[PDB]
Amino acid sequence: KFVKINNSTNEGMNVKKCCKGFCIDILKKLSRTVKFTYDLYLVTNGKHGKKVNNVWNGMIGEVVYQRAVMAVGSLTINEERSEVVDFSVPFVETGISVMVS
Amino acid sequence: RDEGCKLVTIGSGYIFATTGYGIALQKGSPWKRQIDLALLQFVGDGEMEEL
Amino acid sequence: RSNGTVSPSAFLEPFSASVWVMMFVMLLIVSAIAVFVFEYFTIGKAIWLLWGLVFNNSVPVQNPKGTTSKIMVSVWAFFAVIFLASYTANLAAFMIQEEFVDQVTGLSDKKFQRPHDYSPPFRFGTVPNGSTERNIRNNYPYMHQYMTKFNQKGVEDALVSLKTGKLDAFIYDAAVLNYKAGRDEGCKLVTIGSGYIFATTGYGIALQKGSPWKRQIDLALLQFVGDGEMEELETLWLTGICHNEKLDIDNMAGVFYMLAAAMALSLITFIWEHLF
Amino acid sequence: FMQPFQSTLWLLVGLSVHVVAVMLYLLDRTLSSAMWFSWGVLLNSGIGEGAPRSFSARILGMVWAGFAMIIVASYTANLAAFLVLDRPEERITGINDPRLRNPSDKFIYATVKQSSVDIYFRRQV
Amino acid sequence: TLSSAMWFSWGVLLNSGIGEGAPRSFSARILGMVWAGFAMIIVASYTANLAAFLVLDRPEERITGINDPRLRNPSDKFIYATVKQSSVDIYFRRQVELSTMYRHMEKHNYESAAEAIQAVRDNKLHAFIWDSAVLEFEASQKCDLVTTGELFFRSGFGIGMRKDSPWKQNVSLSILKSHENGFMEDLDKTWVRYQECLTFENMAGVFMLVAGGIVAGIFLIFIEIAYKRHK
Amino acid sequence: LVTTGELFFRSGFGIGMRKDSPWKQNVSLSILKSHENGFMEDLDKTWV
Amino acid sequence: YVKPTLSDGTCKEEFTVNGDPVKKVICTGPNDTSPGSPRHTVPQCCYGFCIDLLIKLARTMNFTYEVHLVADGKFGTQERVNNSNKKEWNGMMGELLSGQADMIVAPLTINNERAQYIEFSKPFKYQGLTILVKKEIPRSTLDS
Repeated sequence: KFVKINNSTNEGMNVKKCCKGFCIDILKKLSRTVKFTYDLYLVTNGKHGKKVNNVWNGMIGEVVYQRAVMAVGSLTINEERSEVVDFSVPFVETGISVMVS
Repeated sequence: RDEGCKLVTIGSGYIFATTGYGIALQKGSPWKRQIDLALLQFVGDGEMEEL
Repeated sequence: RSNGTVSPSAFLEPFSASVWVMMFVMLLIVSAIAVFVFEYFTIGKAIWLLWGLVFNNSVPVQNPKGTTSKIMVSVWAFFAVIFLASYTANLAAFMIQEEFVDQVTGLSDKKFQRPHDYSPPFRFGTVPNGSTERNIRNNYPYMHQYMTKFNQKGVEDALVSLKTGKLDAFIYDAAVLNYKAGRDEGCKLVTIGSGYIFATTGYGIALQKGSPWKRQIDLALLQFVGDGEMEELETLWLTGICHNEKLDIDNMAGVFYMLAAAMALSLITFIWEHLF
Repeated sequence: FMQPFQSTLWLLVGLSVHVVAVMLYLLDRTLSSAMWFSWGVLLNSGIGEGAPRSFSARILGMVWAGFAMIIVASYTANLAAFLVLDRPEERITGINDPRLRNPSDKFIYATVKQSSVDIYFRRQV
Repeated sequence: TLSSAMWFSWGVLLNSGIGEGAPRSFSARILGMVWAGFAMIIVASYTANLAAFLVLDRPEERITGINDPRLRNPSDKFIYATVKQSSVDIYFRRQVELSTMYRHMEKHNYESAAEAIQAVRDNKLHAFIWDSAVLEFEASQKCDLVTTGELFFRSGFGIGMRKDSPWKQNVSLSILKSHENGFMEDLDKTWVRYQECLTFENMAGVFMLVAGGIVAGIFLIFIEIAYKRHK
Repeated sequence: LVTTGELFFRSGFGIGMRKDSPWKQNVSLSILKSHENGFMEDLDKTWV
Repeated sequence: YVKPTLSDGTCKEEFTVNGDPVKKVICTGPNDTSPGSPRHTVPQCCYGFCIDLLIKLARTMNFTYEVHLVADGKFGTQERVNNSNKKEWNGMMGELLSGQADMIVAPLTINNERAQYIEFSKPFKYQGLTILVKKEIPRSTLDS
């Protein structure tokens, strides 16, 4: 995960911190089954995605500007998102739910 | 896994828009079919429920 | 076990302790106070009505007549309702609790010591040409020399016949017996000792006499046990069917006997009083 | 009826109450009155004609009332226990449950011979 | 008949059988019958409530198993223990999922097998994992603390030796013979097999009111007598 | 009859064409937008 | 068991519940159980399961013993030596990996790292881990 401060000191470096979880396991299994190497790296420039000024703010932007090659994580399928970048078969059901104390 | 399950989501998960998550990709990437069938096999060959 | 195993708990009731005696003396003192207030023949009627309200209002009485007497009668009736509700709750709690019993509770016991002159002689299920037979023969011959009359063919025939009722109890390896008890249909079979062994020793992948494989195999197998594979594999391959899944006529014979004895004592006291 | 506990319990209880009433009347020496009083006490009916002769008979009646209350409590407890034993059947839930993971003689289950669940199945050895 | 009617109404619910209630109105009699039925329904409901409260007697939910969520995800409620970082911390370090939760317990480790067992009796820390035999004996003898769960990492004890020494085979053969002969069962019987190990509170925390009322009955009688005599 | 047990091996239904179809992307985006604007819920309430 | 010795030094006079004397030996365990003290060599008294098995073993083939309790008081694991970059075995196992050593006999479990350097024997017990927590106090006894 790239480490950057703020203001004139925002010029930081790329500290090494290693991650784990659910999507990491399926990514590892995919790499084992297809035999391709990778250099996973986080991003701190935005969020999952929000079309602002007809331009893309990271994540989907990183995929759509040929900087990256996949976006394994917690993306959600949508009409516009699938319109700008191709998708793969969904692997976990989800939607919108209500939860109040 | 809440703090002693004080609160529970209302309704029986009747999501108003069932879509599902997913791995994105480049436009016309060479890997698309390979990982698509790989994911289908993974779901079929009993690993997703284990995870 | 031949039939169902339940605990009548005739003597296991919360009675026969200090609480019951304390309640008895307390109610005696309460009755004495009530008699004193009433006086401020009737004593016997007061005792009779107190005993009745302890049991039930099915015994009418005209002994009390007053305001304070009526007040304490009402309070004591409320306590009677509380007591009967408590008895019902205790009996329900007993109903939701059940325990079973064993048969021998030990391998080197009296049952397998002299079957001839103790009840109909038992049947000792065992198979020849095995470890258990060798250990039994080397330990003590008497049980072995009696069990030599019943040496079943294999494993399936022995417990099939036992289920048919021909045999009495089986003596064999513990692991396979546990598996069979967990797997059999109906869960009508169980070990006499609940997880009780006598000569605990493990299995073993027997190598040759000094082959240069022992170190590597031993280290690898210890690593396997440490890494947790064995637990998951045992869950996958070795699990029982039920296993982990957890007013009769004679259920109150002791109460019957106690009531009969009390009635006999009352009759004897009545005879003595008539004589006296 | 009181089959969940025992019918023999019913017969034995009736024999016991009649025998106890008989001996209670014998020790006092109104036999019909004594029998009616004995039945009513064990029945809450309250005939109202009951009148003990000796204090020993009074203690016998008190002990009898206590025993009747105990019997009623035991019967009610057994009935409640049978009530809480509702739905003895257990649900065959999941593929990992032993009763389904271990088949039996009949267990008549099947599927469509030309389905897709067969494609899912045969791939799982 | 104000006293008689009041006693009648008060005692109908309790089956007191005062018999002092004979109101003139028949509608009052019908209402009284309905009210007696109502009161019996109330007492039946009270018995049902008591039975339900007795049935629900399982409020505590002490942790069980190895992978229970409160253990795989520790909280600030209580702390665990590892007993001096030996023969157990190795097992925790070898694994992965437990190693994730090992950081929390990586510093609260004790320094003995008795200070920790004292601290549990001191109610400063309530979680302990050790050899089965030691904990079982300490539960049996000290009938104050109870341990639960399912066994795991089933590895027995063993006499030690060094590298390559001329004793190993003979000692192993002798200990096996002692196992078979029945020595170990007899010794385990006489060393660690048995050490030490309508409620009374029902009429202990209730009958005090009845006793107090009985004692005050003389005072109430005197008060009634004084009320009658004064006017 | 009853639906005891809990589901396993979850997967979806759908619409299938051949590899060479002039509608696959269009039909997929159309079904997705219809769903999301909320078309399915009406039909599930009406029919199943 | 570790108990203080008597004035004469000969710990004795203990008969079992079955009418038999419990065997006892003499250990040279550290005096000061607390750390940071003038540690010495108390002649304490030891007896129990392990000592009984040891007496049986000693009578069995042939030898004599000088049982002495450990120094640190810890079972034994691996830890890199401070102010260096090497590793050595601490606690009890370190004693076995040195001159004193001989035939360590105590409730010592079986593992892999331990089995790598030294050889074991066949087990004489079987145990799990059995999470322990304080027993709850039941407050519902129809008191209220």
